[PDB]
Amino acid sequence: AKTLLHQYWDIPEGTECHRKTYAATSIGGASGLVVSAYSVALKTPTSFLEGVARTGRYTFTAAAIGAIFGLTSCISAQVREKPDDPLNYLIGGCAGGLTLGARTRSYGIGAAACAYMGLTAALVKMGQLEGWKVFAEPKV
Amino acid sequence: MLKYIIPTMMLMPLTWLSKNSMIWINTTLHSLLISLTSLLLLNQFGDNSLNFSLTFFSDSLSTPLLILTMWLLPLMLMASQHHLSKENLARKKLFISMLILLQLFLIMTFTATELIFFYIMFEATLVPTLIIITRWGNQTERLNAGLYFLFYTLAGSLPLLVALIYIQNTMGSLNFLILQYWVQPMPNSWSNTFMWLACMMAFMVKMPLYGLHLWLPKAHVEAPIAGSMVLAAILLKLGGYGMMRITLLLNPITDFMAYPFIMLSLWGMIMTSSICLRQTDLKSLIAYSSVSHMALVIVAILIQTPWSYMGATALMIAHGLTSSMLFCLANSNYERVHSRTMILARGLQTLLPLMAAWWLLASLTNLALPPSINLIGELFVVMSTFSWSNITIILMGLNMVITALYSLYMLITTQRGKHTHHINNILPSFTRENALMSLHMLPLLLLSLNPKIILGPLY
Amino acid sequence: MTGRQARAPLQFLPDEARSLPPPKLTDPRLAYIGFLGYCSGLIDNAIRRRPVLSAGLHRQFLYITSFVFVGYYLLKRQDYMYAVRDHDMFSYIKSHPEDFPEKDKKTYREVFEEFHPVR
Amino acid sequence: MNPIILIIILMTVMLGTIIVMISTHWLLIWIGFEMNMLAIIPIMMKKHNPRATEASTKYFLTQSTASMLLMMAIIINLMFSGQWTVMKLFNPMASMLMTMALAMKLGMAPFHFWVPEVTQGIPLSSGLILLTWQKLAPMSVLYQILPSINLDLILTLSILSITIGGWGGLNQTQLRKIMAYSSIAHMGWMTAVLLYNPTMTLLNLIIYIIMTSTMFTLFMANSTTTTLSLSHTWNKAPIMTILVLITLLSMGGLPPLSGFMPKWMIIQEMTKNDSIILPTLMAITALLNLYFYMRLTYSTALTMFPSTNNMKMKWQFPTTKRMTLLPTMTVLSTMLLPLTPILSILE
Amino acid sequence: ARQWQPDVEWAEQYGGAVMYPTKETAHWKPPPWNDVDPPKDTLVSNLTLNFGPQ
Amino acid sequence: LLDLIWLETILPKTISLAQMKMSTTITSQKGLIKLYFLSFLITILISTTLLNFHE
Amino acid sequence: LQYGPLAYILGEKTTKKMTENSKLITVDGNICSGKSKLAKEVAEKLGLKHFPEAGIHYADSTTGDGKPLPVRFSGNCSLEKFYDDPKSNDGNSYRLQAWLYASRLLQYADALEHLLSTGQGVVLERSIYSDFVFLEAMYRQGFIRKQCVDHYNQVKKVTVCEYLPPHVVIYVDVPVSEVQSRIQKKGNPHEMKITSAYLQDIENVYKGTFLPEMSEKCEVLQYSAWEAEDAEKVVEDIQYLKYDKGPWLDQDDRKLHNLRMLVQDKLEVLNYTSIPVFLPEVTIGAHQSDRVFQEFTELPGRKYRAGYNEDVGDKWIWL
Amino acid sequence: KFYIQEPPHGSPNWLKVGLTLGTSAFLWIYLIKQHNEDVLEYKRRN
Amino acid sequence: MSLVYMNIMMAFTVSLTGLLMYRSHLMSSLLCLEGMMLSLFILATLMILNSHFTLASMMPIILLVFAACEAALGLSLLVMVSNTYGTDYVQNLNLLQC
Amino acid sequence: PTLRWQEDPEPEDENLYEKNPDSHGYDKDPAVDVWNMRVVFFFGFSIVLVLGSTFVAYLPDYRMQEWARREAERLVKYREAHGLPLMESNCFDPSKIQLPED
Repeated sequence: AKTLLHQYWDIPEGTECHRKTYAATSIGGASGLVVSAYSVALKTPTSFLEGVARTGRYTFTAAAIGAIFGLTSCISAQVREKPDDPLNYLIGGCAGGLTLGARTRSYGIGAAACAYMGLTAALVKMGQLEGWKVFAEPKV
Repeated sequence: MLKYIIPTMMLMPLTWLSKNSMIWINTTLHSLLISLTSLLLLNQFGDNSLNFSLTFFSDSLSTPLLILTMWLLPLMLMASQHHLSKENLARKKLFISMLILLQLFLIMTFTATELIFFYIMFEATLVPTLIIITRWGNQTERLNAGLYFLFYTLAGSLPLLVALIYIQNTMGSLNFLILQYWVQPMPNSWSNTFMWLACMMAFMVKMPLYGLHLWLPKAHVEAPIAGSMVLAAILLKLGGYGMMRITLLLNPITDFMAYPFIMLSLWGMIMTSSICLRQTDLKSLIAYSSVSHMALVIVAILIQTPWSYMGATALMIAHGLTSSMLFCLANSNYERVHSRTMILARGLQTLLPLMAAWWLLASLTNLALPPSINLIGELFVVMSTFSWSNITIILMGLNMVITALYSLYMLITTQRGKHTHHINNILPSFTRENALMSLHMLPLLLLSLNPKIILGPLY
Repeated sequence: MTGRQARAPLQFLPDEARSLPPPKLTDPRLAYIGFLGYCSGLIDNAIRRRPVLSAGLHRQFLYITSFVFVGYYLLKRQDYMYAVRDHDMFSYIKSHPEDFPEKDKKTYREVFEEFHPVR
Repeated sequence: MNPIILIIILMTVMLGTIIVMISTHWLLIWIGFEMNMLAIIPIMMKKHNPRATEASTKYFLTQSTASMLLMMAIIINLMFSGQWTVMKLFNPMASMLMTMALAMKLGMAPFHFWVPEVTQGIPLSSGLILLTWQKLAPMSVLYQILPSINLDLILTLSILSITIGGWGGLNQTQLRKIMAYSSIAHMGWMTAVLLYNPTMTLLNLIIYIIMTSTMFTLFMANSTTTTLSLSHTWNKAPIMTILVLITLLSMGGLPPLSGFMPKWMIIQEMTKNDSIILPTLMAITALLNLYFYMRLTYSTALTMFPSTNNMKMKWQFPTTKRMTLLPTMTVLSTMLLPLTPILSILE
Repeated sequence: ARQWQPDVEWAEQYGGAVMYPTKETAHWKPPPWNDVDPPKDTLVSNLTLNFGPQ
Repeated sequence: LLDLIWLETILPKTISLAQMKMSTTITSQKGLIKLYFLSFLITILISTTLLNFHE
Repeated sequence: LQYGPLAYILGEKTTKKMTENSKLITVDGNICSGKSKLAKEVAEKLGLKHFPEAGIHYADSTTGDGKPLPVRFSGNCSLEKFYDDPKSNDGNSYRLQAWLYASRLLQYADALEHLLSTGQGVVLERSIYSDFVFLEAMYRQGFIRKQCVDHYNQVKKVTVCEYLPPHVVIYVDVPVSEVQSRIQKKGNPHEMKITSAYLQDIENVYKGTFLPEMSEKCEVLQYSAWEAEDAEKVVEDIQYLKYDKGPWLDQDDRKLHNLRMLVQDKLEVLNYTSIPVFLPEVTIGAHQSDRVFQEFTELPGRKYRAGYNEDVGDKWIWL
Repeated sequence: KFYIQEPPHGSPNWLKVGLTLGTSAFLWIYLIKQHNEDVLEYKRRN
Repeated sequence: MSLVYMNIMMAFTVSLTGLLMYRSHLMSSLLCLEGMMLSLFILATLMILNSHFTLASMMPIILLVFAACEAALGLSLLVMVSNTYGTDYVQNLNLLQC
Repeated sequence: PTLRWQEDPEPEDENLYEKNPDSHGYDKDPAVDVWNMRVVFFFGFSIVLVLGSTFVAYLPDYRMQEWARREAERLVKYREAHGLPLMESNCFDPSKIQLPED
């Protein structure tokens, strides 16, 4: 939601750490709720306990992506000491992609997820930094 | 210019309202008279470009390439028989008229003031070429070739439209002069980086550069001779033409942001000249030759010297002629023996005796023959890049060594040493083939005499 | 861009469009429309198995007339539309000039540019 | 059926759309949508197979719950500021349910599952009338309630509709599910522009309707359901091939061809805002949906499949339907690139 | 005739209810060509009333 | 190794397999109705109370 | 055409061309035994317009010129090659089978139109139901692989389930040796070379499968061998029955209107002939079809719509 | 001549062709009259 | 707002959930659509009566006659399904797959 | 037991020779063959190539060349006659500048 993404972008990046990781786990909980809701809505799990297992798997993967991504975000920003580069989040997106691939227990999914999640996280910080408007103007 | 467009319109119903066994002479004669009236264009002088009918203007970036298109049309119109003479009347007339409409969108592309008009006629150049290669490819992966072709060229060239529209409504109009005379230098924030990377990435797709190049060789080797020649020469040199136009903006950042494409281009040049050292399938070597030359062109456009631009446009014109001719020789050998591989058709010095003269002449123009236009282009590119940096000359000379090596391999392996003496279907060479050899290698030698016509507008 | 005081409905050409000149005879856009009508009749011959370039000449004449007529009235509507757009724009220009500044035409003796040589 | 009965029922479908276009009172809008549903059911089940029974059942349930949710939106509007003027609503909740009522009405990606199901199980005439008119009339409703829309609604439903209608379509070999996936793709293009300059959306509506009428007339050239039947349309007729080529690439939208006018002007008066990432993402997915057009083209008009005897028996006979309006819509749907200054014909 | 054309196996690759197989694709079937399934298979039962000795 | 196998894996195969897998997850819907209406219901509720549209 | 909705709106009905003159009778016997003797008798003594036997070149003689087109176009059946060698795996049985099926279906639809307009009712001979019986018995001899039998079953499923079964079927039984004597005393050599157990399978299936599976749709009249000429018996038996079964009770106007518009535009009938299933005895590659198609356009009548055709006339192509 | 029992059309009707030619010539004369009225209305207003 | 309006809207949304999620029969689904009709009826009626907005009193009666003929169309469709099968389950709709 | 096809092994590989031994490259009609060799070997070389060679042989001073020769000669004679330095730097006069200051 607007509230938790605003909590995530409230903190300077910057070193006010592990609030970033908790907000990213909230991102993971929301994403897992979305995917799990549609997945149990469009499967007929047969039976409900296996549906609980599927929902738990998706939420655990999304929360793990959020947690690992927030940790590497904060750590890379503390080490490189430059709170304006997108390259630290490039490294963060690749790390999140590799851990997604490892929890799905593969190699190629992990490498392609590294590449695409890194480039998209770079685009996220790059647009938040230079200034690209969220979802509308809506003016002309 | 509109007097050069409107008879190409009226040349289209020629093939329709001419009866059978009479269309051929009509199309040949009339497109050659259009080629005379085309060469009548050359009025360009001094201070300005010649600008009229407000959409239209001619530089000397556009005059020689436009004459190249309006001269390479009837050559191709003659070139593409013996493989569809036995096809039907309807598909024959449709093939010829599709080529003519391809020419019309090409000339519309080359005389484009407004860059949105340029982009529309750019993908208008795209759309018939797919129909040509996919309907008359005469192999079995031509389908996949056309599919890869269109998705690469579109998806690379698609966000270029968005960037040009952004230019259109953040500055004003897109006259090329009012793109010039008004261009403010744009600083190095990240949005300027993306806009430059968008435009340059679209044309990097089109040239190709090294990382996006398997687009081309399947589309070359699985095409008819008409689509192969128009594809290679006119389309790749059109991509270079468009880059020469659009580079006038975003000057004070492309120094900072145009390093890594030089490294990709040079290392791809060496790897491309090495991959065409060891392949079979004679048709593919000329495609990889084209990729080598276009990588050198991309180096020439990323540096910004007038020496570099003169060498760039000369390299474009010369390799268009050379690679188109050598495609035609490859087609002649394949119509002699229905193989498409290389090592089966050895020999051919003895039989088809003066075919050897044209293999020699085409391969030496590929060699950088010592007064040739190819040598002039490569030489000024090497001079300008040495002024760019004093260390790049190793890759240039190693390119020269390997380029000479695969050219000579193509010469002395396909056409040297021993007829394989189990063949007995190769005829003597027809007059049409020698006519096409002559129609390729007269303008290259005439331009070797007086070349100051075709060098760039930075003269 | 909605009304613009439509009172006075869609009104395919209003009363005010009679102050601008109509498109001329043999204007090129209506000539394009006529050629497209000709091509429409030719492909109409092509759908059925009647021979093309003959046996449909009255249908050629009908399709060319229909398209040229309709495109003529559409061009009249287009000229009305662009005239009223410029009239609205310049009326609001002349409304409050003090909020649209006319900037100073500085000569290049004083406009400085950061140079950054291209090597 | 009687032809009297069908002329009456088509007159009532027309009457429902004219009442929706014409009124200034919310009850008249709701009655218009309902009457449109009531009459459009027996255009389906012109035959009596269980396919049409199930398809009309699914369409009825989704359409009727959409209409009752629209009436809920009107009743919330008058629980608040109470007048029957079709204008700006006075609740973000009312606008929310109203946009979701239309998103169930004409097919958007959360609400779109019924569209390929209902378009496969019917004949082509019912599919023609449902796609064209049922996607014409509620755009008028959106054009009347544009000043009070949360843009996140139209943005989300539009982007998600483009990408779902893109990704569905790589697998379907049935013609009708291809055409419905193309429909959801153009619903995304026709809806995402709406809060910026709606003249673009209404011109896109006219473009899409002309294109889809051409496409269904060409698939009524003979009753074809798969692509293999279209390869046999190659073997029995040569000009249907080249028209499937030109109209399929115009559904794809390439710049020399008239299916590019929807993309082009919309990107223009979309990026005279500073939404740029959204247009370039939309145009990438617009590159995606062209693939199934392209594989249909490659299946029939460009390669040539093996075919069957008794087409020898079919060579003698004419393809002697009447095509309803084929040539006018063909060369008005394809050659209409150099008349993009007929954008401003609209208002 | 020296130019390649697609074959029986290509035009059967463009077949089945789906193009791409899944791990569930064995259940979908291509539709009939009248778009009419075999109708009921449990067709009719006219009523057999026993008016008994009441 | 460099041109054919890796360049064809990284640009055509990656994109093509991603789109094909998204197709096989989207269009593989068993033809039931309760499933589609539960999708409608959770869409309504997740649009109201979680990712708000009424503000 | 002067049809569509407007013909049914202005011209009232088609019920008025009914009944007890206009009807569908269909005479079915075994091969070369119950032939057009009995059919011409019931036509000439029942007042009922005749259509001939459905051979191969009916598609040749049905439109344009009645001169038959050669077997490169209208084949490639080679019927005498079928009667000589119904075992060669080059493909000569099933191709002929499906071609005869389309021929039967074509002339059936044309006779249905000529029933639904003007009268006077028609006599068919060797209709479509005998053709699926022929495939059944031809598979009993073991000439065609089972897959292709299933293909014909699918064509039979789709095509026949749009029509009406005829009013009466005159079954004619002629025993084994009598048919065999007639075929060995006719004179056609490639008909002399026929076998006998195939005729036996025709008899066995043609008894045990046709006659139970009518069930008073297509009211049957079973006749003995020499019960021919003998004309007053079949005339009095056609006249003095009453029609109470089958779907020909009530239509009333709507079904007949739909069949009138379904029989016209004959490609509507033929849309379900090619399925395709790809049948390695049936399909033809595009090269042979394309050169045969260009040579078919080179025929002097067929090229672009014989209603408008030049080089025969008709001096009205509007200047 | 040479055709058997089915010319479905091609025997030219004369209602529709005269109707097309008449309505098309009428439509031309109406648009030319319209264009002359527009020119004279324009030079009258200005 | 009021007190009664909250309870009528709560009844509406519970009726909407009963319309959307539904287990075995379709008759109960169409019947829940009828209940939603009742809820919209009662809501609009109490609004118009409390406003004393006497002029457009057409709304409730015309709303209900129209959503009544909607339900008539629905019952025709459901009885068509139950004719061409044995029951009116959500099963037997499993054909015509996506 | 399996054929999948009905077409012929196609085609006969007809070389155009052995039937018209004076022919040029394309199809066997011997009049238009002479017409084709005629039209290319006159209207491709004798009126196109040689005329284009004369037309680009001389033309105006292409991109203003000999003008620039004569203008440079006059200006260098002027500059070395009237004592002034040849090619003075500062092509715009620094009297017409207003540089930013500190």
